Amino acid sequence: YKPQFYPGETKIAQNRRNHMNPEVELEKLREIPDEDVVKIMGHRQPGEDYKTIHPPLEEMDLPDDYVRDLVEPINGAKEGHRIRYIQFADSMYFAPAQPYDRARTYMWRFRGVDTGTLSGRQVIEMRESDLEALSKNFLIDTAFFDPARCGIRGATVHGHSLRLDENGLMFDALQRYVYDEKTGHVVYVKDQVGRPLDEPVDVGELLPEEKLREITTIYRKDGVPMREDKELLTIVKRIHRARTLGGFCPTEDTFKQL
Amino acid sequence: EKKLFLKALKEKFEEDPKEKYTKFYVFGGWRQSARKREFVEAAEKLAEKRGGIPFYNPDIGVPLGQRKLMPYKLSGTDYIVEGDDLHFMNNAAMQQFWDDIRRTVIVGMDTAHAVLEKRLGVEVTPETINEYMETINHALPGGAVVQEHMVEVHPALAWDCYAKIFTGDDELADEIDKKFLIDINKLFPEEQAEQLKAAIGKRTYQVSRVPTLVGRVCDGGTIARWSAMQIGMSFITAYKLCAGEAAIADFSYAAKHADVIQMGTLLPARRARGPNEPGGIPFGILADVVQTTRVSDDPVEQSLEVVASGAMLYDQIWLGSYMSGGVGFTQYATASYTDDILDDFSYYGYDYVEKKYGICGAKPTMDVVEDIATEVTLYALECYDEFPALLEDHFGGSQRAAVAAAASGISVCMATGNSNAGLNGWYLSQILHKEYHSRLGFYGYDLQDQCGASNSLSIRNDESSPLELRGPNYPNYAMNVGHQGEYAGITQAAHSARKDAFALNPLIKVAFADPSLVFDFSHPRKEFARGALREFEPAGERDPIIPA
Amino acid sequence: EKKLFLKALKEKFEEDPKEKYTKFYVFGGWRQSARKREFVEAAEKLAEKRGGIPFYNPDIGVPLGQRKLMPYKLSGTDYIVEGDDLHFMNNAAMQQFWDDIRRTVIVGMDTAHAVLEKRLGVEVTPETINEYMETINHALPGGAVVQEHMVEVHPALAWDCYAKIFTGDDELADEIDKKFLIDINKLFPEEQAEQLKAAIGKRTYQVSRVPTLVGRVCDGGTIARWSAMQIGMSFITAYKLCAGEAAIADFSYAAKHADVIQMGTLLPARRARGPNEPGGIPFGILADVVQTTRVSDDPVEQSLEVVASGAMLYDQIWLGSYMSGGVGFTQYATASYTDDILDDFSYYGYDYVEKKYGICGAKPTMDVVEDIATEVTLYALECYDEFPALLEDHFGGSQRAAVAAAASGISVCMATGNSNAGLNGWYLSQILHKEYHSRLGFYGYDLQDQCGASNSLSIRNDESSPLELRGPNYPNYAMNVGHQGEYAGITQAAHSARKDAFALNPLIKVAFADPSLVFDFSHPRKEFARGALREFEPAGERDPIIPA
Amino acid sequence: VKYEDKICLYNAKGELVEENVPLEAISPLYNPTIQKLVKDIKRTVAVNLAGIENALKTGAVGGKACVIPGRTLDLPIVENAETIMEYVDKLLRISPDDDTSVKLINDGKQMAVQLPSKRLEVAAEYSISMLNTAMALKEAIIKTFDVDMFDAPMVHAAILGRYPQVPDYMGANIASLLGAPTNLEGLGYALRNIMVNHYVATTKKNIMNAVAFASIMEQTAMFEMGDAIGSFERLHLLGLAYQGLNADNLVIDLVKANGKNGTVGTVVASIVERALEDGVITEDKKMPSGFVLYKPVDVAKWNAYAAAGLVAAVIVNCGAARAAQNVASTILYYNDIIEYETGLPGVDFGRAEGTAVGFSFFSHSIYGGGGPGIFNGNHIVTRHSKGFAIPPVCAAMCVDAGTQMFSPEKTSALVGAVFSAIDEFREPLKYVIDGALAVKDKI
Amino acid sequence: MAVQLPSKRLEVAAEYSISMLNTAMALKEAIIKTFDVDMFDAPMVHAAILGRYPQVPDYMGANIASLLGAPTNLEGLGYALRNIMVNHYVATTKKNIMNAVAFASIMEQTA
Ligand code: F43
Ligand SMILES: C[C@@H](OP(=O)(O)O)[C@H](NC(=O)CCCCCCS)C(=O)O
Ligand SMILES: O=S(=O)(O)CCS
Ligand SMILES: O=S(=O)(O)CCS
Ligand SMILES: [Br-]
Ligand SMILES: [K+]
Repeated sequence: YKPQFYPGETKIAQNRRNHMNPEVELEKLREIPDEDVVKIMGHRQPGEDYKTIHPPLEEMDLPDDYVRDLVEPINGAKEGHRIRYIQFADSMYFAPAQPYDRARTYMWRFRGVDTGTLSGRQVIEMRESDLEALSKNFLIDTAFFDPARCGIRGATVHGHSLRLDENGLMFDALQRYVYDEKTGHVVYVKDQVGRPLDEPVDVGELLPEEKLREITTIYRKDGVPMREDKELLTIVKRIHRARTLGGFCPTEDTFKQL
Repeated sequence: EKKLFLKALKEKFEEDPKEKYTKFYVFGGWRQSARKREFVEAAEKLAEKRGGIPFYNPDIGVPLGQRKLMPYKLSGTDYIVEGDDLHFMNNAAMQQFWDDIRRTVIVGMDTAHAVLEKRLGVEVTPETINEYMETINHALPGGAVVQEHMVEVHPALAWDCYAKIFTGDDELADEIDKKFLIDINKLFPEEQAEQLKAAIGKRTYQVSRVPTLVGRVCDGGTIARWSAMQIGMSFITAYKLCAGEAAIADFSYAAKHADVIQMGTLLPARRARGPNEPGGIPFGILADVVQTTRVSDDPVEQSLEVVASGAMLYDQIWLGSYMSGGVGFTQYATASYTDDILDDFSYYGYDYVEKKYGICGAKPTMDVVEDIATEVTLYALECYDEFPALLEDHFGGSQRAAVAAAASGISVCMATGNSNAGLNGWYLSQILHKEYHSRLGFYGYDLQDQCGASNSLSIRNDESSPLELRGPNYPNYAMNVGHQGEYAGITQAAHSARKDAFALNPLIKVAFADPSLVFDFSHPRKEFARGALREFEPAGERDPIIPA
Repeated sequence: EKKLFLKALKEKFEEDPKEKYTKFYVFGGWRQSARKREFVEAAEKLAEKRGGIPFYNPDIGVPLGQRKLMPYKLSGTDYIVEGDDLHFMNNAAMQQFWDDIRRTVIVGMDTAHAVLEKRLGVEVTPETINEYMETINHALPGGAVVQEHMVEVHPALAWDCYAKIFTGDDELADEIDKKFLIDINKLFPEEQAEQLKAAIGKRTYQVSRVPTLVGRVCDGGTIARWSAMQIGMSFITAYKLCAGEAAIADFSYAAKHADVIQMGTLLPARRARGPNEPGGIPFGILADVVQTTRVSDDPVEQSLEVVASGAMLYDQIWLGSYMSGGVGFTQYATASYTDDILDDFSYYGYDYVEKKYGICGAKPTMDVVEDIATEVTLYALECYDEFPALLEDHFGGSQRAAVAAAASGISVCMATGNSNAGLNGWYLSQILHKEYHSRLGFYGYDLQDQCGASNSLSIRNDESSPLELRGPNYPNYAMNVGHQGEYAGITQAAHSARKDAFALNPLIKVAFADPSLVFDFSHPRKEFARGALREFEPAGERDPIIPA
Repeated sequence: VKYEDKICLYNAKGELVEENVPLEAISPLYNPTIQKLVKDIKRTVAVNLAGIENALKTGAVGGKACVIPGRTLDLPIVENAETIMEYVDKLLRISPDDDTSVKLINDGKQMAVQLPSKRLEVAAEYSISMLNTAMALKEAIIKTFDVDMFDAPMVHAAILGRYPQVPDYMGANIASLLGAPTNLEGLGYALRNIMVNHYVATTKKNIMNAVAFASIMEQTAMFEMGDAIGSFERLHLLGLAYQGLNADNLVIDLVKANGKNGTVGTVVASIVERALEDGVITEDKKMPSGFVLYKPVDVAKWNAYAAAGLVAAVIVNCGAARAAQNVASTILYYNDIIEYETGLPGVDFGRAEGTAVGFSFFSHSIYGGGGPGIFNGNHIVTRHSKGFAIPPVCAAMCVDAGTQMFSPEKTSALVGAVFSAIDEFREPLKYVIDGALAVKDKI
Repeated sequence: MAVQLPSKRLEVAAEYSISMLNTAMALKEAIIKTFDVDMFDAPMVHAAILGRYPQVPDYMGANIASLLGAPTNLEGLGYALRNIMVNHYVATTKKNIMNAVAFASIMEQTA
């Protein structure tokens, strides 16, 4: 069986499908060394020991479970590393990744993930060791991120649905990241919670709207309207009707009314 | 000209609504708000009273005012107020809206009159009814009628306390003093008045308004008891019955269980509450509390007037305080009745429907529901794409999800006249909105929306119900904002499409038409504005018993 | 000199208290009362506002004032007020007594501090606790701490809203700012302070006082939620945790179920009500709300101060309004705290006991209970025989039955120190009183008294309970006046005999010792007099948002 | 029989037990061990003699932080647990041959009381077990130690807490798997008032047995609610068979195929391929993009296939991270993905997705809820899905390596200690299949 | 109409309300199928049988009744068999004294 991932006849529905397909290597746009990434997360520091909550799985006499042992745990679970977060606020103005989009990509490509979708924010809870590994290679270094349209936030996430600033950055009431007039790049002066970092970390150049339109997963009247994607509307209408008829009468005859 | 909300947006922001870019961090924080300035000047002035104890300080936590602290224009009015003025705690009109419902209880009179004429052998005559009505207007506010050495409630605290009558029997109506009567023939258009009387029958009902102060000191469960307690005494006095006889017990049971109509019913142990609380009020009952049906000929205005009242009661007072508390859910509700945004979308849907199906021109089918609901939704979200300031206004996705779905639901009801059809329409809007912007509401907003499509037309015991009889205690609906108030609006839409005088209860509709009520239930949105401008005088204040 | 009540009787009536005969029908009706005169002058003045609708008129029904409309001297005070001034509706102090309880909720802090230091890895330090305490004093009254574009509650409406701390750990106490701390060592005598700390342990508790206005607009169930809602936000802010993480859910469950202490619990469906309502408050909990234990060394004064508070809350507010309404049960309660009548009987019983058994000198046995209970009862009823004016004062037999039995019960507790022994004593008094005057209370007064003797020392599931844990929802006690308030007094008597710092809950005892409370819980009787003289300033008024 | 459906029975170790068994052999209406589970749940009460003893000794009764000074009783209750069990048994036993069971747990510190089933036959509801045990304990303690008549009220407070003032068992030292009828969300929800941790403690953290127990009670509760009547009976019977009872080895086969390198998405692709292979779903229409929109051949069976995959999805996701917090997100996006992958309705037609939406919220917000383990089918947040959401939650608490505050240990200490000893309660999958084999030919 | 559930349904049930709920559903399914009631009209059938449930936790406006009132309305635990109106005992007995006393005493003492 070859999975379909997502319905739709537009570029937006294809971008959502490419984000979900684990065989689609997302275009690398920047290189953000690991030492700098952990700092913006603001949990621990580089060249340091991973704080633990529970001892490694090998050091535990857990009761027998034939089904449990089939599921191969991730390295973070194996050595009992703590589970921390990383959140993103995505601008509705052609941000490369979108809230529900992020969630279905994470559930398709990564193992043992706790994702949470909200309008103004998207939270991912994972084993610190494996979290930092995908947070750099996949979440920041690829086309899945943009320093201006994707705000790394912990609290006061307001700005996603807000008009952009003078220089193309999203609203941030806590000034975590500023636009540099000199380099033309976005530099995070604070972490996701809002604590000032002694050494500011640069994320890179802002992408123009012209290319964000070709990679974005959001339908807009400015870009690709959802009215255009006649196929996506068909499946949504179906999911709706199948649910309606399923709640009324769960028979094969009832479902002839689809 | 063009969209209805543009006027309001141009007043809120001095920039082009279509402008994608703006200036931030230049507003000097909370100082930009004349309201936040007042709050600081108040907290500073009150430091002495609290002694050393620190109080309200905007410097604690997040610095409010980094963006533009936008004001709110009430839909259908030229009144622009600060957001803080629309918080139930800060608004005396919103407090009286609820207080006027809580203190209401309708009691049947035929049962008592039958006991009087059958087992008691006392004739009932219009002149006697008029005497009873004068006795209850002395007794209900806390006045003594039977016992010696009785202490009484101060009339200056209970000036808003009264008991009135109404009847479907037109012959008995002409024979009752106009001061005690809620006249169906004078308050309602004769098309509506005939529909109410037809549904009510020749039966006679008493509306008892317990004083505001009672529900403020006590609760909603007190109301039916206070009313029954004084109804019985007034019956003893007016008809000169024995002060404690066997027949009296028939009146107490009738006035408290058999022929009594409460606004809200009790709630289960988890969210334990007595009757006449916002959680027990069904959507149809709340639609019937709103009086715009007998004032406006506009079916959209009628529906959106119930949305306003519903959003305020259910999300600001009920879910915002009773079920949560603190800063609350003011802007979760304001979105549905400010800046004419839901107004524009609903009028679009009405026009769409009027020209394709005609108002009440399509019997409910899945093809109709799916056509309207998709059309209105796509239009709503497109307005948010066209105007960045409209998106900045409805910043929270939940506000957008509620508004876009309410317009979709009301529009489905405009064609079908079926509350469940409009309910089904709402749930398609929600799942369409999710796939459009790849987001919906807050973390746990669409619990009831994902369950929605299946339970909307279900027949199972805890899943089925016509929207009119659903409410804040319906399993899926019992937790989340941006739903309940709009469901009350979808309920009204089904009946505004039909030109129905009432949605669920004609007694409640008649009861809330009385000019003796403090809150003007015919114009809720303008009344909220009056309270926001500190121009509303509520009842329940304790001036006659406190130092000046 | 002689009986304590004689002074009060001589002031109420200008005749000899022992005089069997008097003059009637010469007082000119309701006109004899300066209070009934005010009520008429008010009702006349308010005719315009109500339009045509008739209002309060003393000429309807019974003509009050055919006998002498007697005033009431508050027990232990020289304040003589009109009866009407002691009605909860007309008294702002009585309203604040209840309001101050309703808006109270105690929350544990150790559980949260453990979650902070274990799963979150955030160290808890006195300086951080002090920061949290300042954040909660901004958040609790309706102040924003985390989100942008938040509207807020007007500080002038919530000046009475604050959150404080208290701890048994003396080391942590010296390290917390005095403004945020309820100091056990400074508010209580060191004999009591050591007993409280011993019972509480080294644990730390937060007392959150939700604004008065909240419980007035909403209900008692709102209180714990409002507190929990703002506790969580203050914890997010002060410790800079994620705004919506997995660990947050541990705080919400702890603050709403696990480590939360409410004043009252929920009630069954028939009398459906949420927590923090008068029906859910156990007698011992109410005894612990009263603060006379840390102010007076008199065990009789302490017991009779709880009787006053209990009679007022349970029979005037609870049974008088919540469960009934109208004119209410003012004089059913006043009898237990006016004219020093219950005071005289209780002091007699104390003296009887002190000299025969000694205070806390007899282990409870049927011979002790039967000896004391018969002695005090016979004495009480004899005073009613000696003084016709004392009988004219306590005209209702229920008032007499309550007073005579309360004195009997308190006196049994003075010898035994067992609440059930005093409870058993009360029920013998009742059946003795019935055989003495061949009458007792009203038609259905002794339901709980005839069931009383058997259920007082019962072990069956719906019959057993130590009086401290019984209350308005105990099956037999759930309906009738002149019982509940006095049971709260019998509960205190068992502990005042022992010199106990508290009766049931030491947290509640500590919580209500705070000088930041509007009502003075150390002198309830004098406070009721202050309200009756319109000298009490309550919270919850809406002056900052209403026209002047 | 009523239905032609045949199901192949598989155990907790993915081994075939029997093939072509009638679907109705696993029905609560026919299975004798499901009948035993319900009967025993309704009649079994956990007793904390150590708790009762400490409460009296100190005067700490009727709720938390409550202490009555001057009413303390020092009694060697735990020491004489053997005499108390003999007295309690004697007070509850109808005949020497009845099912009455009074046993000591943790060296008489705790106690397990089972009322004779006849008492419940003449009883209108389940609370009889708590009430008759409460009384039997009082009578036993008071008589044994000759407790004074004036001290006797404290014994009631030590056992039943603050009852009758509080309509619930506040501060009670006796517990039942079933919460009081006053606290029911809806009518018939009685069997749903079982905490997730209780299912996890009873099973001894075994996944298949936790899923089976939760599914059994949840689906049996659907029959009480009238949710499994007519057209819906088959929907719930197949749901119980595939989701909770590992029919056709579906649950295990999906875990085996996605255990090593599988994600929620791969589990979705696996169940779709499996469903399409067995002909439970066929292609309806091919969309412009080439996306194949599928239709169910068998509505009730597709839902059951999806429900079984949902349990597999939590075993694979929550088991990869060894944390139970992922469950709310796993239940949400398994259904969200399955719908936009095929165009078919998700588990319980969006109800299981919706339940998970609120579950994610309350297990991560300030308004209420808590850790995944405190929830139940009778909770306002997790009651919306009709027996399809609670079983996958149990599979998650089982694999969690103690990353919860309200973990099985803190909430199901007393409750778990009793039922883990009962054979059918700890291993329900093993005995419902034995119960199905015993009736398979009599239907 | 008189409906008696098979006793086995109650054996696998935790409490008595199953009888009201299973009858309510059986009536709905019967009426809707027999007369081919439209899917959009079907919610009115539920309201005609169960009243205002689930908004109201009790059977408000229900056209189906049981001698036993809902568990939500119990005064105390175990009171279920006591929730029978005096008139119900009197109507069932056909106003026979000894049989009325017996029935009431039987349920009361069994309770
Ligand atoms: C701390 C929480 C977690 C929680 O359980 N509730 C919060 C906060 C809570 C607090 C805010 C208290 C304060 O500011 O001091 C109150 C007012 C409720 C209360 N406890 O009194 C509230 N939110 Ni919130 N909350 C809101 C909303 C929102 C929107 C905001 C999105 C944006 O971009 O601005 C998001 C949810 C989402 O992304 O979908 C949201 C989440 C959050 N909301 C995140 C904070 C996220 C952040 O760091 O910015 N709220 C809304 O969606 C609009 C209405 C608004 C509510 C206030 C009102 O109605 O006036 C308020 C409703
Ligand atoms: C879930 C439940 O909370 P608990 O889990 O019982 O603490 C429930 N609260 C609510 O639904 C609060 C609703 C108001 C705040 C959320 C608005 S989205 C209640 O108190 O019954
Ligand atoms: O952030 S949350 O969705 O948890 C609450 C929004 S009010
Ligand atoms: O007369 S009654 O005993 O019925 C009521 C007294 S308040
Ligand atoms: Br484009
Ligand atoms: K109130």
